Amino acid sequence: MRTRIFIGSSKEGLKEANYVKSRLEKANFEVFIWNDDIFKPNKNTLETLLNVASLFDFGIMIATKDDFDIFETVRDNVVFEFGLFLGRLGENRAFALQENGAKLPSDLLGITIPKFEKTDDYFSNYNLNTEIDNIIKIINEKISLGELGLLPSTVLAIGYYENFVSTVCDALHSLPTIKLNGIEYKDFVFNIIIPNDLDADIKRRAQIYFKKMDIHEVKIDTNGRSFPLYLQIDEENSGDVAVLYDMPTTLGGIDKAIEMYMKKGHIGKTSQQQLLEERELRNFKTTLINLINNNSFTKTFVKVIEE
Amino acid sequence: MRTRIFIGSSKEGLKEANYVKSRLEKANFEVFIWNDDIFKPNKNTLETLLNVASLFDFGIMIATKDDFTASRDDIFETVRDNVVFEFGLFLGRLGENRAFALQENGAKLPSDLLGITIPKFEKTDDYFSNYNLNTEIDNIIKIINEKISLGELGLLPSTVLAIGYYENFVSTVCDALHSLPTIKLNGIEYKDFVFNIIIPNDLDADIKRRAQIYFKKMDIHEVKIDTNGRSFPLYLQIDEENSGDVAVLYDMPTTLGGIDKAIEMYMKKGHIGKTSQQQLLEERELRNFKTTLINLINNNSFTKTFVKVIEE
Amino acid sequence: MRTRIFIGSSKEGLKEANYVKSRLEKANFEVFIWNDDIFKPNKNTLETLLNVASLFDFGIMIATKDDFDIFETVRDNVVFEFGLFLGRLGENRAFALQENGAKLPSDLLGITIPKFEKTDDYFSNYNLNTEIDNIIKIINEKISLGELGLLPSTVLAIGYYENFVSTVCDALHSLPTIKLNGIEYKDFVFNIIIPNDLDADIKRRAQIYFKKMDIHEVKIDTNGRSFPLYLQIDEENSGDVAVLYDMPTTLGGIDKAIEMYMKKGHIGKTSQQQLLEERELRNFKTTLINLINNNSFTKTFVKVIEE
Amino acid sequence: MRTRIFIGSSKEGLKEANYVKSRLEKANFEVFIWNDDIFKPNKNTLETLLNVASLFDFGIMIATKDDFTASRDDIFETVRDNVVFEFGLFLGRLGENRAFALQENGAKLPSDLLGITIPKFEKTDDYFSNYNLNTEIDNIIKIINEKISLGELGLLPSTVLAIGYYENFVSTVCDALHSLPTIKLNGIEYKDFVFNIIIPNDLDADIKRRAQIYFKKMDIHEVKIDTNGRSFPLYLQIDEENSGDVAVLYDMPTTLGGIDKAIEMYMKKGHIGKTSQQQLLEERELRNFKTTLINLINNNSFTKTFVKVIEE
Amino acid sequence: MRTRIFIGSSKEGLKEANYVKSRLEKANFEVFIWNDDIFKPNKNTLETLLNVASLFDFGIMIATKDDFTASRDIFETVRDNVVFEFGLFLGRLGENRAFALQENGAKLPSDLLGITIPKFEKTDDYFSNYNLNTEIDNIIKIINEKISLGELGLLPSTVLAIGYYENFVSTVCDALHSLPTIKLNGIEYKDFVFNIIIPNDLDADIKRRAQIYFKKMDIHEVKIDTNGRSFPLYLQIDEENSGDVAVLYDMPTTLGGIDKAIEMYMKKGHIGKTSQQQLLEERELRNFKTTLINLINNNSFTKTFVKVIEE
Ligand SMILES: Nc1nc2c(ncn2[C@@H]2O[C@@H]3COP(=O)(O)O[C@H]4[C@@H](O)[C@H](n5cnc6c(=O)[nH]c(N)nc65)O[C@@H]4COP(=O)(O)O[C@H]3[C@H]2O)c(=O)[nH]1
Ligand SMILES: Nc1nc2c(ncn2[C@@H]2O[C@@H]3COP(=O)(O)O[C@H]4[C@@H](O)[C@H](n5cnc6c(=O)[nH]c(N)nc65)O[C@@H]4COP(=O)(O)O[C@H]3[C@H]2O)c(=O)[nH]1
Ligand SMILES: [Ca+2]
Ligand SMILES: [Ca+2]
Ligand SMILES: [Ca+2]
Repeated sequence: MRTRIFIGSSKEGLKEANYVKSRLEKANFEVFIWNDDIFKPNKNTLETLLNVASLFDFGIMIATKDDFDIFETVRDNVVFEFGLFLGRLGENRAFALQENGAKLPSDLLGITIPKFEKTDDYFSNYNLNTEIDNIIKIINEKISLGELGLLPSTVLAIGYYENFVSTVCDALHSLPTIKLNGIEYKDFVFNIIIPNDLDADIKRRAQIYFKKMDIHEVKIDTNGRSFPLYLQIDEENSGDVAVLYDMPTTLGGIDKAIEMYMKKGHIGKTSQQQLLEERELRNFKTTLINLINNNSFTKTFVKVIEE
Repeated sequence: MRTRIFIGSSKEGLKEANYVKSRLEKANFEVFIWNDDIFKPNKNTLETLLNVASLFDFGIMIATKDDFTASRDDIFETVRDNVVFEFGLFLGRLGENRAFALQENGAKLPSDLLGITIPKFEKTDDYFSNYNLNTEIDNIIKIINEKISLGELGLLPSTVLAIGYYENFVSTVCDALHSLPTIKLNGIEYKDFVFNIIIPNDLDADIKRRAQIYFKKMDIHEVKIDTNGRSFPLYLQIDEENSGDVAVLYDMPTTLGGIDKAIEMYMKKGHIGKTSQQQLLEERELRNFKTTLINLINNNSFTKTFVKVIEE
Repeated sequence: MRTRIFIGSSKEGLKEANYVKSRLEKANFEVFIWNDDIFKPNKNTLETLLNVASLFDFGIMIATKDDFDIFETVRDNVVFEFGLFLGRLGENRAFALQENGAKLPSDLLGITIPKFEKTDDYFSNYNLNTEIDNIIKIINEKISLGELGLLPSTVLAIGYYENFVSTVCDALHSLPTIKLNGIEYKDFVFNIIIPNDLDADIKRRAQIYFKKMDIHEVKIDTNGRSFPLYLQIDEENSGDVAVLYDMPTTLGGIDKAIEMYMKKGHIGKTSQQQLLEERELRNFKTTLINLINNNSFTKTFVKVIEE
Repeated sequence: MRTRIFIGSSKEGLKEANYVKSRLEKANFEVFIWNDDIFKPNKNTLETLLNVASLFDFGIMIATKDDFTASRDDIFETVRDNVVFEFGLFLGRLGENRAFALQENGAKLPSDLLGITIPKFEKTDDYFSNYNLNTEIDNIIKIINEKISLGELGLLPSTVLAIGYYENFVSTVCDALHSLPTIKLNGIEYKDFVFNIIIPNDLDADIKRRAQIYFKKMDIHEVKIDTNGRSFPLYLQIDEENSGDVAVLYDMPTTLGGIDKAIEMYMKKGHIGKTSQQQLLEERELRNFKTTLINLINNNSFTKTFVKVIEE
Repeated sequence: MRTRIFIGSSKEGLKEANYVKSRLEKANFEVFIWNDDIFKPNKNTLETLLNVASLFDFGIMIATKDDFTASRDIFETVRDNVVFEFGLFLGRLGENRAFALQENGAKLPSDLLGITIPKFEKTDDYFSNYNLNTEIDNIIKIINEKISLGELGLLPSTVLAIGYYENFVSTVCDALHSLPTIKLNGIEYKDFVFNIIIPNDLDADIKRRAQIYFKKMDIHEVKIDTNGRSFPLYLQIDEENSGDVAVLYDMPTTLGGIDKAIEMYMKKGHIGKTSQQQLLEERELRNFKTTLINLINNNSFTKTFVKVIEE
């Protein structure tokens, strides 16, 4: 799916925030402003950058000279929200764009804060346009290399990859001929089923998906592990290439953790919980795809398939 | 081990931070201050928050009425802006569940900032008689001990790894062994079982290879357990010479390999050696995994007295 | 149905109670005052605040200076009735609105009691209107999230859901083709019939409802239980989608629970027993709907239909 | 087990509360006072009522002529309104059926507060000879024992769960088996049957999974029974090994899974561990479920000597 | 040994270079200036920066406001010579091993390809300038933090050390740690130590040198079976000086490959060794030893069990 970007700004900076959102939207991006219709339960602008700021891939903060409530000074509120945004989104996923006359620094912890002139027609300013273009270019290169972070879904994907997918690929590639359930195959494909959402238990969902698709079970012996690899094979749609299937079970762990940490004494899901679940699924899928594409033995033999 | 607490302050808050650190050490804690010898690579007092402030269990912010003025700090044009930005960065790095704040009277900070109470105390030379600061530190200690005793959880990679490992392997193994009228593993009958989970000392070696050589050195033999909670049998390791009356089972978690390689991929630049931040992150991940696993084990009647977490 | 809200007040707070009731009615709420025409058998304001106050979704208390009979002091009466209110409605279903200057603590066990100026034309006080708006917003938010309590109907709904409805949906979704009684279906819908009232035995009522509507019986084999799931299918109005029916049986248990609990030395039903019956039915329906809507395998496949 | 009684009082009524508690243990009761070491998370004596006072079978208050004055309490501006509000909260948590009250001479509380008798007793240093207080405690004990002996029930979730489970499964099973001239289950003839209901010790494990592993551990075989009281046959479990002359049937109620899940969703915040209030609530739910099931079994001729409730 | 640092400057700016060399020398560093007695065969400074500049761990370049005019030696303008030697220095030493120090008024940038070029004021007594002193201190701190983490580059000795480590030393340590008891040549040991013999120089064939070292020290061969390789690990054991802790020995053979490569690259029709060849050999040996030690110290199974010992 498209990359999610959060834009934080004060009440006076909605014009700049909307212009930046539109410009990013024309660049095939998903953009949410701090007062988006998603963040209605949030009371003020401070707690939306505390609760649902890290739930986005990147973030942009806009500073306004005029903005210089909770605190006793607008300057204090601006610097506090800047610090909170930078801490929540780190130094690799955070970007800043202060207007001309704003007296914030320009090299805060490795994050540049370019200055743009305050005008009325924003389809005229070369400086603001080129700064937004630089931000877009930086975001586009990070997504293509595969910048990683200690997110739980990223670690889950890395562990799942190295301990199951690479082992399966090595075991299948180390066979002079592929003999699965007594049937010979001249090639194989490894399909990883990623659930559309974390609204159901992963184990039962995987079991019922296998039952509905009528997928049998295979056992693969590997020298890279002390116990065999257990998989699922089609046996009906697989004529010449072995069609193997698997739904990751670590997703059960992330679902249980999200349920424990989010769910208070209520049954319904808050907006923050839903955003966190979608973010975890997106990072898991993206990290798994990036890990797959960077190995010669798993590149064209493993495909990530939606449920 | 002990609970690690990070204390952030300004250049003039060293007295307050040192007193708080000493009083916390009196309460069986492991306190680190922003100016400690661990954080030497951090050039200023702001990168020590962006880097290692989130690597501690809890954090305390001390604010004094000396940085709430208009002066120069070589980073922000005003020291007040610098201290407010530092407070915001601290809160963002540690969140609303692991951040505590102490301010002296006269500071312009709020008192109900995003669910974080910031009590005021009267500054004095002798802090052993300061009732206000002493009682606020007492409340901080009480809250920290309460959140450690329940099991307050947070989406850290190690916490999620421990939860997944527990739910998918440990509970399933305990249910499989408890659903047997007699425990017959490798053709030997046992009247009881104990499931030892071996946590590595560190993450400086590959977890799979380290577990394999640990099993070889201790001479532990593999077993297979059939379960109704999974589509394929659970594979474990049994001792078979020291397990005469009670079946002794061993397992080194493999998700620790995933977290180890993730940390290697993230923190390690083009250098062989490990930075202090990487070591702190690995220690925090390992400790959090062990603590979360212990908390999950102790909150289930089927695993409370049958699974023991043992250091390598 | 509309949310039921109870207003507790003394004899001199009647104008405030009527104003709040009118505002909540304009805010799409059902409001009953302590001296409503339904609370006629109740003698004083204390026994009606003990017996039928917990039978409403939420509650509002109003304090007045003039009240500062059963006790020897009116102030003692007011604080005692406030305590009884809090004990009946807990900390999540209780709200309070004291008039200006009232000396009640403002953080009584986590419940705020805002102060409003005592005027004559109640369509003028900004403070009272914004406090009522805040109360309405809080109530509306705690209904969209599914806030849950320890009511027997809620527990019955949770158990019924997780033990029957989720199992049935998982069993039906785990089928490569839907084959019920030898008829192939391309989809299915599960209809749960909730009785209009608890004035009849649930088992016999379900049987007669089925035999009027002419619904057959089916058996479904599931891996989530030790014995097969038994349902009811239409087979006449179901052409391509399997239309299933079921009346919950625990409703009989709760029905006879109220039957034995309400000291039935007579034949007719008192007002408290009746209002409790609709409260339990409403809570059961709401909890079941919230549980259904939060599972991907039951969301669009289960429908709660009135009898 | 024993009957739990909660005693609520002020900070100066500790002597009377201790005396009454001691007499109730002399009368075979399990009494907890608001200042006990179990109610530590409750910071004051007001949160002790709103949280755990409704988790006890019965409750008793002692009121003294020390807090019916005008003083400071840091919560209410006067101690008189504080004690009256505390009385009201206690009554609201416990109602008119499970609450008892005691006042000494000089207390301004009424004596017929909504059907709750509040007798007056004389304060003295040597309380073992106070005829009024001793006879009021005796009357309270008599009333409590009368309530326990009779099937006194309230709208608790566990009580409704037990009523539904009984009247929908146990009575139907007993009627189906008693309507058979001979008991033939799985092709084996028996001259009599016994139905054992397995109540788990605690709610720390999934009830369905725990029942399944218990059945596997005891090698228990499933049976199907046809009945005219329900549209589809009843499914039960039989031993087939120890049932030589009388058929033994085992069944762990599944609605206990419902109450366990409801308690987990309600009481558990973002923490792995269990609070004291949650543990007390789970114990109370299990006790009321077992008590209601036993009372319903004993209040029917077709189930009194044929169904037995046994712990796990 | 002490870290090697090269300072390049012009003839008219040798006083700043000498002061920087002395200041680094007081900081436990080995410093050579382009006009040192080692680089006599080199004709000019340009040839020195092309041949031996990369043979040092780090490099420092000094620019002054006296060779920036439109004067007249290899190029036409002394401006061109300065910018050319700066480019050659930065290319030879890369961006992780190059440092610059221009004087006040110099025209060079301050963020040239990631290499900061601080400006200092030119005086007569350099034990007075706070700016130059703090710039040299910053350079020293950067070099110190680089040497302690283990910054690595694609040098042949670094790659040789990495391959040798991960293919022999780690495998040997895992094989020995995966033994319930250590049984080498029929003798039981309760502990082991792995000694890696690094030759003092590359002036002799590594294979024959290792063989004669083993013969002189009377070290016997052992065979170790491992699950991390398809064929066993062959080592050497003392068997006389090892009573309770087994003492194992090995001289790396990849040093033979690096010695052969250096001999093939540098010898061009003579028997004696050029100073550049000697510097390259010392650099390769030092980087091999340092990389091996760094790799050893960052593994729990090899930290206290493997020691790097001089011949
Ligand atoms: N179909 C299939 N999928 C596989 C297999 N092995 C791994 N996976 C997938 O890879 C994920 C990560 O496995 P891990 O690193 O070994 O980390 C595992 C491991 O440490 C431990 N564990 C799980 N199963 C076993 C086992 O059978 N034996 C042992 N000794 N440990 C196990 O629990 C961790 C989390 O397990 P999961 O939730 O299951 O998540 C697993 C699972 O989704 C396999 O043989 N077949
Ligand atoms: N049409 C239909 N509805 C179903 C079926 N299974 C469950 N339900 C519905 O789900 C409700 C909750 O079931 P529970 O949690 O298992 O809790 C149940 C269970 O523990 C026990 N029970 C009931 N029937 C059986 C049975 O056939 N076998 C066994 N072993 N236990 C049963 O009595 C508890 C309360 O039973 P209920 O009042 O009936 O309420 C039941 C019933 O209305 C089914 O196969 N068909
Ligand atoms: Ca979920
Ligand atoms: Ca590592
Ligand atoms: Ca040579």
